[PDB]
Amino acid sequence: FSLVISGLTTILKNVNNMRIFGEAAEKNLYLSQLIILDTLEKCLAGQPKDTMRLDETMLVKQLLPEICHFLHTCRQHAAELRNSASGVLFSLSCNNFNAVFSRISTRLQELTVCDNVDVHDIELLQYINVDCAKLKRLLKETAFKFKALKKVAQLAVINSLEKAFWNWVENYPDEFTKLYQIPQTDMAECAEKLFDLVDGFAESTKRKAAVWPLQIILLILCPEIIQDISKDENNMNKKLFLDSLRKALAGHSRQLTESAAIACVKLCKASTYINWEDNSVIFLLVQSMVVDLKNLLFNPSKPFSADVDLMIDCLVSCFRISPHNNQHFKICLAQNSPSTFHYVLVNSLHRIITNSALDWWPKIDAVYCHSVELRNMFGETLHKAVQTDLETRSYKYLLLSMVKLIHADPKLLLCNPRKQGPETQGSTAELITGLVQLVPQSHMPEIAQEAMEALLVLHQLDSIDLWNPDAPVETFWEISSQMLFYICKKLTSHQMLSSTEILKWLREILICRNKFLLKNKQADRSLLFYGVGTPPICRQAQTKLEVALYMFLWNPDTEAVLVAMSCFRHLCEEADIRC
Repeated sequence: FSLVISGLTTILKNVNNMRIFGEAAEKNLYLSQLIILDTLEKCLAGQPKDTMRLDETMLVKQLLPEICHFLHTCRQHAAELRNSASGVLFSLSCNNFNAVFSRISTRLQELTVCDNVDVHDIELLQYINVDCAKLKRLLKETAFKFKALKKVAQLAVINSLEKAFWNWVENYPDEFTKLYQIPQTDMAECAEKLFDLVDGFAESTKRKAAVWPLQIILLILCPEIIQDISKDENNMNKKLFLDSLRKALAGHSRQLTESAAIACVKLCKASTYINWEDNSVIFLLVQSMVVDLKNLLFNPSKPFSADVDLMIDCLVSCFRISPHNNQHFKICLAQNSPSTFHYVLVNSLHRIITNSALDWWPKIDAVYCHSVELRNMFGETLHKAVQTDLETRSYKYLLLSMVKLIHADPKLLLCNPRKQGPETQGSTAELITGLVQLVPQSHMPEIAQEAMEALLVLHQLDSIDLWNPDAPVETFWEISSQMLFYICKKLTSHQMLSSTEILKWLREILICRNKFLLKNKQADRSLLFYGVGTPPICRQAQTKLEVALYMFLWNPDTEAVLVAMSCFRHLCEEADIRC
């Protein structure tokens, strides 16, 4: 506990207090500090809250210049260090929240009386873990210090508060619904005071646009007030603010419309976070501007505003609230739709499959109705990089996105019932063949690695069974033989600049093939008639396998010999299993 924290803090301070005059020294320190921060964050997460590390106030004060040794001034390794420090501070807030809040309050009080920048050490609430009572207390402090503060300080507090509320929603997606279930008078009063303070800063279009993202959130924080606005003099400012948005959202300037669209997307995200069963007219309020948002973002002729993130967020929110209303997705599944539309749709589907709370949020289902078209688009892509510059870069990124999608879920594209005869060459087999051809491609290595790991992911027996409902074993063996042919010809061609990784993944593929063969043999002894007795394709595939393996022992590298010997052991294992 305390001793480990002290040692880690001393090590981190020594690392931060360095020189790194040379070139490789900075790169080495970038990894060293990242590893140290990861270890510290893991240690803090493991340490129970019952430790009560209030005695670590000195350690927290040291970490203020140590954990924020690079985020104090806040001027790629910097991004990784920032992420590590954010995680560390989030872990700290679980136990030493009081010291962090005291430091934040002291910094705010000092900066109010105090000109380049002073939000540093005062915007620490940005990465601080939030709680309902903690959020209410911070709102009270903001109410008590907003007026007698600089405009820059007020804007910094607003920016910290918006994503602090986002953090509270994400970490605690139960108190947010609790507020709309059981009202809290203190939170409502704090939200009203914050709204009044924000309405104090409504200088011009820029200031109003900046306030709108917070103003919408604060309005959401008051359910009863929002309900009453539709039907008082005290509510005149909120009705005026909403009206403004509607029009700025009605396209009648550009900056105001963009800010209003961002605020309405945040509204949609909050409504998704809001109770689906208990709409409380929040869903209706969102739907009042969902049509305008659809006409803004999802109009092909109308250019977007940045665009990808907002489009994905809006699509995810629309799917969450209305899974059946898949008209926008259907519009994105159009040839005339831009490649950006396809990229946004792919990202939306991935994040549906990726991390998401198991709330009223719909699952990956109800998206298989468009699986045929989904594979139609990536077939239309046909890997134009191997089959002006901006289009090629967009296509390559879109290829990487679909590969990551397949990583997340194979079942999205595996719905291929047409694979009966010659149509199999335009089916699951075509998908696997196209995925394989990416590996030898030297134009882009990251896509090769991603598609390679995707082939590994689809090669497990669970993904194997989702290929041919009639005779999965025969089609599996045939396609595996085809890809083994291609890989062996590529390897014997001796143009594999990354031959080490290729050999490793080939070992994995062989291991999975032998595991599936053992599973089939235990299921059915007799495969036997498809490569064990043109000659059988499996025999030729094994011949290519052993030829390439014999080539590997001759490779002038060093780690490849071990790979080839492990592959020899696995070939012996599969030969034993087949008998």
